[PDB]
Amino acid sequence: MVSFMTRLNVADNTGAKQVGIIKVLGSTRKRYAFLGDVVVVSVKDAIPSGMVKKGQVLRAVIVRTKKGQQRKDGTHLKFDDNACVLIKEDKSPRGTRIFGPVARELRERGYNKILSLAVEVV
Amino acid sequence: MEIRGIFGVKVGMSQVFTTNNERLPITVIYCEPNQVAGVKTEAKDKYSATLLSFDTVENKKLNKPQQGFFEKNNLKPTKHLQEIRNMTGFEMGQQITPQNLFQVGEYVDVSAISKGRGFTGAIKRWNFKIGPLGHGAGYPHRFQGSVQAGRGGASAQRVFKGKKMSGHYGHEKVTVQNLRIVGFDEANMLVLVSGAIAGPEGGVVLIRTAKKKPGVVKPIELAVQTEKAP
Amino acid sequence: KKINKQALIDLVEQKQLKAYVPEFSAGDEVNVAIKLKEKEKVRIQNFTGTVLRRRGKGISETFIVRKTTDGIPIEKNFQIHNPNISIELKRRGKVRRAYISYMRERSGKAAKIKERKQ
Amino acid sequence: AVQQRRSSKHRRDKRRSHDALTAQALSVCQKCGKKKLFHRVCSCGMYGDLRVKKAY
Amino acid sequence: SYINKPGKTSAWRVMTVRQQVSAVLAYGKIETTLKKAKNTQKRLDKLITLAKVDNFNNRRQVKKWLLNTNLFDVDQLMDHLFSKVAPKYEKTPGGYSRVLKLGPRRGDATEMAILQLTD
RNA sequence: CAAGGAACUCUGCAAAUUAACCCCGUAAGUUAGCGAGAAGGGGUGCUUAUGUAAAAGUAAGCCGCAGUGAAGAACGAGGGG
RNA sequence: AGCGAAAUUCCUAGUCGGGUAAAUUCCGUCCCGCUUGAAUGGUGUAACCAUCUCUUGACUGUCUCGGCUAUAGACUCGGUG
RNA sequence: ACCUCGAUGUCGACUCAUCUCAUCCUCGAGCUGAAGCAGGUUCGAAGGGUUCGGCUGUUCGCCGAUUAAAGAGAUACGUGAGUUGGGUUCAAACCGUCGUGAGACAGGUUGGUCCCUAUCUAUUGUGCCCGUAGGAAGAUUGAAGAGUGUUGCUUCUAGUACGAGAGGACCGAAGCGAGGACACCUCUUAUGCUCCAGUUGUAGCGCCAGCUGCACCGCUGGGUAGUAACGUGUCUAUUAGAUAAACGCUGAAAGCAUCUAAGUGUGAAACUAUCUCAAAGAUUAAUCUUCCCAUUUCGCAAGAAAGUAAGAGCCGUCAAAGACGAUGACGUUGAUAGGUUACAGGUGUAAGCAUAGUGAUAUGUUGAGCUGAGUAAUACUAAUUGCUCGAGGACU
Ligand SMILES: O=C(N[C@H](CO)[C@H](O)c1ccc([N+](=O)[O-])cc1)C(Cl)Cl
Ligand SMILES: [K+]
Ligand SMILES: [Mg+2]
Ligand SMILES: [Mg+2]
Ligand SMILES: [Mg+2]
Ligand SMILES: [Mg+2]
Ligand SMILES: [Mg+2]
Ligand SMILES: [Mg+2]
Ligand SMILES: [Mg+2]
Ligand SMILES: [Mg+2]
Ligand SMILES: [Mg+2]
Ligand SMILES: [Mg+2]
Ligand SMILES: [Mg+2]
Ligand SMILES: [Mg+2]
Ligand SMILES: [Mg+2]
Ligand SMILES: [Mg+2]
Ligand SMILES: [Mg+2]
Ligand SMILES: [Mg+2]
Ligand SMILES: [Mg+2]
Ligand SMILES: [Mg+2]
Ligand SMILES: [Mg+2]
Ligand SMILES: [Mg+2]
Ligand SMILES: [Mg+2]
Ligand SMILES: [Mg+2]
Ligand SMILES: [Mg+2]
Ligand SMILES: [Mg+2]
Ligand SMILES: [Mg+2]
Ligand SMILES: [Mg+2]
Ligand SMILES: [Mg+2]
Ligand SMILES: [Mg+2]
Ligand SMILES: [Mg+2]
Ligand SMILES: [Mg+2]
Ligand SMILES: [Mg+2]
Ligand SMILES: [Mg+2]
Ligand SMILES: [Mg+2]
Ligand SMILES: [Mg+2]
Ligand SMILES: [Mg+2]
Ligand SMILES: [Mg+2]
Ligand SMILES: [Mg+2]
Ligand SMILES: [Mg+2]
Ligand SMILES: [Mg+2]
Ligand SMILES: [Mg+2]
Ligand SMILES: [Mg+2]
Ligand SMILES: [Mg+2]
Ligand SMILES: [Mg+2]
Ligand SMILES: [Mg+2]
Ligand SMILES: [Mg+2]
Ligand SMILES: [Mg+2]
Ligand SMILES: [Mg+2]
Ligand SMILES: [Mg+2]
Ligand SMILES: [Mg+2]
Ligand SMILES: [Mg+2]
Ligand SMILES: [Mg+2]
Ligand SMILES: [Mg+2]
Ligand SMILES: [Mg+2]
Ligand SMILES: [Mg+2]
Ligand SMILES: [Mg+2]
Ligand SMILES: [Mg+2]
Ligand SMILES: [Zn+2]
Repeated sequence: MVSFMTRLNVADNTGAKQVGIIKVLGSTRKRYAFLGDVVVVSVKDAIPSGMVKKGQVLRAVIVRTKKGQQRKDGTHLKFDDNACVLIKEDKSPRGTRIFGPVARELRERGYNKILSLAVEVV
Repeated sequence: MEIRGIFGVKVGMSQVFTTNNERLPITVIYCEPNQVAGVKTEAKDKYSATLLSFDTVENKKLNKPQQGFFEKNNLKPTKHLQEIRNMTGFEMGQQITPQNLFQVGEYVDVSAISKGRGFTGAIKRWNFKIGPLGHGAGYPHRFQGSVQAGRGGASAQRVFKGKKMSGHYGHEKVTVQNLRIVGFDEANMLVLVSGAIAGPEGGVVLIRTAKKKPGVVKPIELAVQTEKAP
Repeated sequence: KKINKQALIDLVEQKQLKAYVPEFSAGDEVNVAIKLKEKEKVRIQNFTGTVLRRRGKGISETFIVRKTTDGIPIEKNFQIHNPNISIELKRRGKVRRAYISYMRERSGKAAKIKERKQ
Repeated sequence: AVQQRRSSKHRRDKRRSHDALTAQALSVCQKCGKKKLFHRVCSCGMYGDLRVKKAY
Repeated sequence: SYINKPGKTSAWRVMTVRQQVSAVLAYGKIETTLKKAKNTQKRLDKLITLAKVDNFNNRRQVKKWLLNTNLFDVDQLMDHLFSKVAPKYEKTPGGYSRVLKLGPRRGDATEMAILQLTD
C-alpha cells in the first residue's frame, strides 16, 4: 500500500529516476493506493535527455507494490518495489516502452495500452 | 413477514472454491433437528410466534419444572428453549431441519453472542484516537478524550448521558445480515454459510431469513476438480 | 452428542480436495500452470519458479513461488488445492529450513539451491 | 482531589454495610470428629480414608 | 515507579518448578502454595512417564529438570528416580501425584497444599 | 511491529543507523599546525598446511540466513549568525 | 571607509533570483539605513562549540494507525496503616 | 464597573466532541436575460458528511494538489484536578531607540520548574439487599429508549431530447469504489518470555560428546493456541404513513376568477415506523407455561411447639466468561481440570552408532526427534460420605 509522499521507481523510458506521490486520487482521505490506482506525482530525480523535467507535477498509475494484494481466487501477488508509469489524461502511457513486469489489475480499469506495451503481464 | 428460523452450534470456519473462479470463506454450523415446542397464534395471544426446542440432553441433566413441561407436552427433553417472531405454518411436535426451511443459495441473516472480551478501554471500544507519544507527553497516553460540555451555570456542567468511555465489551448479541448459504450436508446435519459468524466455536447460533432480501436467492455452485491422478 | 469439530471441518475440506497433490519441500523449483479464463477459452500461463514455503493443513494448503523477470524478482502465493491451477515439480533441492526468507534478500549466484533432498 | 464537605457518621456506615463477613463452610472429620473447613485435610492429616500427613 | 523488583519472571518460574520437582522426587512430599503445587504436578508427571524406558536418551532429558537436594545429589537422584520411583508406576495410566489442600497460613492466609506420590 | 519513511511537531525532541581490530582511499578551505576516525569501501567463524619466539598474514577446504555470530564501543554532508 | 530588511527595518510576509508540488523561516542581491557605523570598536577569518538557525542522505512507531507480548504496579485475599 | 484580588489558570495545538441555522455538499421546489450542459437568485430542509500539506507559536492568511463539499457560529473566544508550553509575561544576555543616570519599550533575538491518591454529584460498566403479596424454574409482549442514516466514478438508456453547430440531457437500470460501522481469523501479515532449530562467551554436570545457569527472552530464523489489522465477510438499502416548500382537481364568499372555507389529492436525506441492540424497579412492578407446598397437637389464626418439598446458596474442579463479584459447564449416577494415549499444526532429519575424510564436516539409519495453550478418547489424580436457607397464599 503506497501512501502519501512515498518515493518509488518508474518502470518506463521517460527520464525520471525517483518520483514522489502527492495525492492519492479518487476520494476524500483515500488512505492507500493499490495496484491500478491513479495518483498525482512530482518528478524528483530526472535525466538531461528526458521528456519530463525535475519539479513537474504529473499524473501516474501504479503497477507494482512491495506489500502486494490478494486476488479473488486467493492468489497473493507481491512485488519487491513500488513502480508507476507516466500516463496522459486519455490514460495512454507517456513512455514508448515499459520495463519489467506489469500486473493484471490494469486490465479491469482500462489501461489496455500499458499491457500491450509491457514485457509480460502477471 | 414469513420468517423462518433455525438454531445450531458453530464448529469452525473453512473455505470452498466455487465456479466463476472465486474462493469463498465459509462458516460450518452443526444443526441438530429442531423440535417445535410451542405455537402462539395472533387471535388467542395478541401476537404470533413459534417456540422450538433444540440441543437435546438426557433427562437426568434437566431440572424438575422443565422436565415436567416436556413430559406434559410429549417432547424430547432439551435444555435450550427459544422462539422466533413471525414463524407460522408448523405443527407442534414436528422435527424441522434447514433443508426444508432454506434453499441452496438464498440470503439469510445470523444472530449470535459476540466473543467476550472483558473490560476494554475507550480506544479499543469506541475506535478513539491515541494521544501523542513523543514530542513531550503526559501521564495519560491512552486518553479517552475530554468529556467537557460546558463549564459554568449557563452551560451543561455535566457529562451527557450515553457518553463513550471504557466499560464492558463482548458477550453481546449481534446480527450479521445477507449471508448466503453455500451447502447442505444431510448425513452430517451440517449447513455451510458464507462469511464469518460471530461468537466462539461451539456457541449457539440463530439463522433467520434476511429482512433486507427476504426472497432473493443468488445462485452458487462449487467447482469439480478435474485433477487427474499421476 | 459429542462434537468432533475437526472431523466435520475435515469433511467439508474433503468435499473439494484433489487426488494427486504432488509433494514439494521449501527449496524446490516448480512449474505452475494458471488456467486463466478470458471472456472465452483459457490461456495456459506458466509461472515456473522457486518454492519458498508450504503452510496449511487441508483446503487451506498454500505455497509461495518466487520468480525473476527482467531482473525483477516477484513472489506469488498459490493455494495447493485450488482448481484451474496445476503444479508440476521440476527440481528437488536441499534446504535446512521450512521458510527460507533469506531468498528475498540473497540474489544472483547466491540464490541457487543445490539439488538432492531427504 | 479531596472532599470539600466532611462525610457524616451515617454515610460511613452505609458504605461499610457491604463489609460484613461470611462464615466459612465447615464439616466434621469422619475419624475424630473435630470441625474442619470443607474440602481440606483435618489436623490429623487424614483426608477421607487416606493418611496424608503424620498426626499433628 | 522504578527500581522495581525483578519479579516472577519466566526464568524464575522455570527454576521454581525445577526446584520443587527435585525435592518431591527426593523426599516424597512438598508443602507449598496451592497455585505452585498445581504447576509442579504437570512437570512431575511428565518426567515420570518419560523415565519409564530407562535409556541414556531419557537420562539426558531428565537432567534438564533435576537439581541437587539435601538427601541426594544429581546422580543418585537419577538412580533413585529410575530404579525406585519410576518402576513402581509401570502400568498406571497417568495421575501419579496428588495435591490436597491444607489450612491457611497464619501470616499470609494463602491456601497451602501437600503434593504427594500416590501409591 | 507488515507497507510508507518526518507526511508528526514550535524544532528529526525522543527514538533509530554507525560503532572494536585490520586493509584501501580521503576533497574545499587554511594562520600550513589542521580539516580528518573526513567522505566512501572491504575483511573478521571453524579445520588443515605454510608461516613465526609468539604472532599477524598467506593458500586450500567446511558449515550457517547471519562469523568483533552475545556485552561494550563515532550517524554524516552543505550554508549562515 | 566598511557593512546593510542585520540579534538592528516601523511601514514589511519590501523587490528579484535560488532551494520546494507549494517556502511570514533559510541563502544571494538590491538600499528613502524612520533609528548602521568605526576601540561601549568596523569588516573578514582557518580550527573549536552538551550554542542558535536552514537544506539534505541513511535511519527509524515522530506519524498515516494502531496492534501484540513480559514484568512491577493498579485489581482480589491476609497483616500494619 | 454589578460577581470574583483569604486566587475564576489566560493564546495556539492535540483528544473528545455537542448544539444553533443565517445551508458548503447531498434532498425538494418557484422565477430566470433557464435551448442543452453548466449556472444566478429565492423558498423548504440540520439526517449525515464537511481532505491532506508548504511558511508562521500562531487564530487568521497566501500558495500547492484533491474532493460532492472543503459552511457560519456558540458552548468561561468548550475542553491544562485530560496532554503540550511553541507564544505572551519572572530572574540571565545582546541589538536598535529613549534617558546624564539606575532603568524602559503591543520593538527584535537565545535560554528558561505546568502539582494533586476523586468525598458528593454527573457518566461508562458490574454487583449485593429488598420489592413485584405462596415459593421456584423457564419463555415472552413492549410503555419509555438508544445506535446507524455520507457519497462518488464507469457502462447502458443515448450521441437519443435540445441544438446551424460545437456540445450534450431529465427519468430509470447495472457494475466498481472512498470514508464510517459491526464481526471473524480460512487466506495475507504483526505479536506470540516454560515451542522448535542454529549459534557466541563464560561457569558448572570430574573429562569428550551432550545439556543447564547467566549475558535485552543473550542473539538470530521460523512458529501452535490466543489477541489484532495492513487481511475478508457484512452494513451504509428499501417501503409505508403524516407533512414543510411547491403544484393541484372540484368549487363559492365576490354569478367571473380563485389550491380552501366544506370535500378530495401530490409532495424532501427532515418527522413517525420498517433495520440493530437493550428493556416489567414500566412501584402504572404486565402475560403465558411448568413444578412444589396442601400435617399431628395446643389455641389463636397470613397464631404457636415440633412437621412437611420444588429450588437456591456455601465449598470444590473450571472457562464459551471474567478487575472482584457475576455469566456459563461439571461435582463420582462425572469427561469440569490436570495427567495418559492417539492425532493435528509448528520446527526441520534428533541422540547414539556405522561409513568417508588428516581434520572441521558430509552421508545412511531418518520426514527423524521434540513440542505451552490446540483435537478427541481414557476416572489414573483432584471435583468427599458435608452444611445452611427455603412452602400452605389476607380479605374484597
Ligand atoms: O490568578 C490567576 N487567575 C485569576 C484568578 O483571579 C483570573 O482567572 C485571571 C485569569 C487570567 C487573567 N489574564 O489573562 O490576564 C487575569 C485574571 C491564576 Cl494566574 Cl492562579
Ligand atoms: K481577582
Ligand atoms: Mg512530570
Ligand atoms: Mg510516557
Ligand atoms: Mg446549567
Ligand atoms: Mg440559571
Ligand atoms: Mg452508628
Ligand atoms: Mg466497603
Ligand atoms: Mg535470562
Ligand atoms: Mg514498520
Ligand atoms: Mg521500508
Ligand atoms: Mg501538521
Ligand atoms: Mg511538517
Ligand atoms: Mg538526540
Ligand atoms: Mg567537514
Ligand atoms: Mg554575512
Ligand atoms: Mg555608508
Ligand atoms: Mg556592500
Ligand atoms: Mg534572518
Ligand atoms: Mg523568495
Ligand atoms: Mg524561530
Ligand atoms: Mg540575507
Ligand atoms: Mg552601536
Ligand atoms: Mg572615533
Ligand atoms: Mg567609540
Ligand atoms: Mg561582520
Ligand atoms: Mg557550548
Ligand atoms: Mg507482584
Ligand atoms: Mg489490604
Ligand atoms: Mg471604567
Ligand atoms: Mg457606581
Ligand atoms: Mg462571575
Ligand atoms: Mg476561597
Ligand atoms: Mg485549576
Ligand atoms: Mg432556513
Ligand atoms: Mg428517518
Ligand atoms: Mg521541510
Ligand atoms: Mg465572546
Ligand atoms: Mg478557551
Ligand atoms: Mg472554537
Ligand atoms: Mg474580547
Ligand atoms: Mg478542565
Ligand atoms: Mg488546556
Ligand atoms: Mg498535569
Ligand atoms: Mg479545574
Ligand atoms: Mg517558551
Ligand atoms: Mg522548553
Ligand atoms: Mg534582565
Ligand atoms: Mg545616551
Ligand atoms: Mg425510564
Ligand atoms: Mg489459520
Ligand atoms: Mg564440551
Ligand atoms: Mg417517502
Ligand atoms: Mg403522502
Ligand atoms: Mg379552478
Ligand atoms: Mg405504596
Ligand atoms: Mg482438558
Ligand atoms: Mg542423528
Ligand atoms: Zn481428623
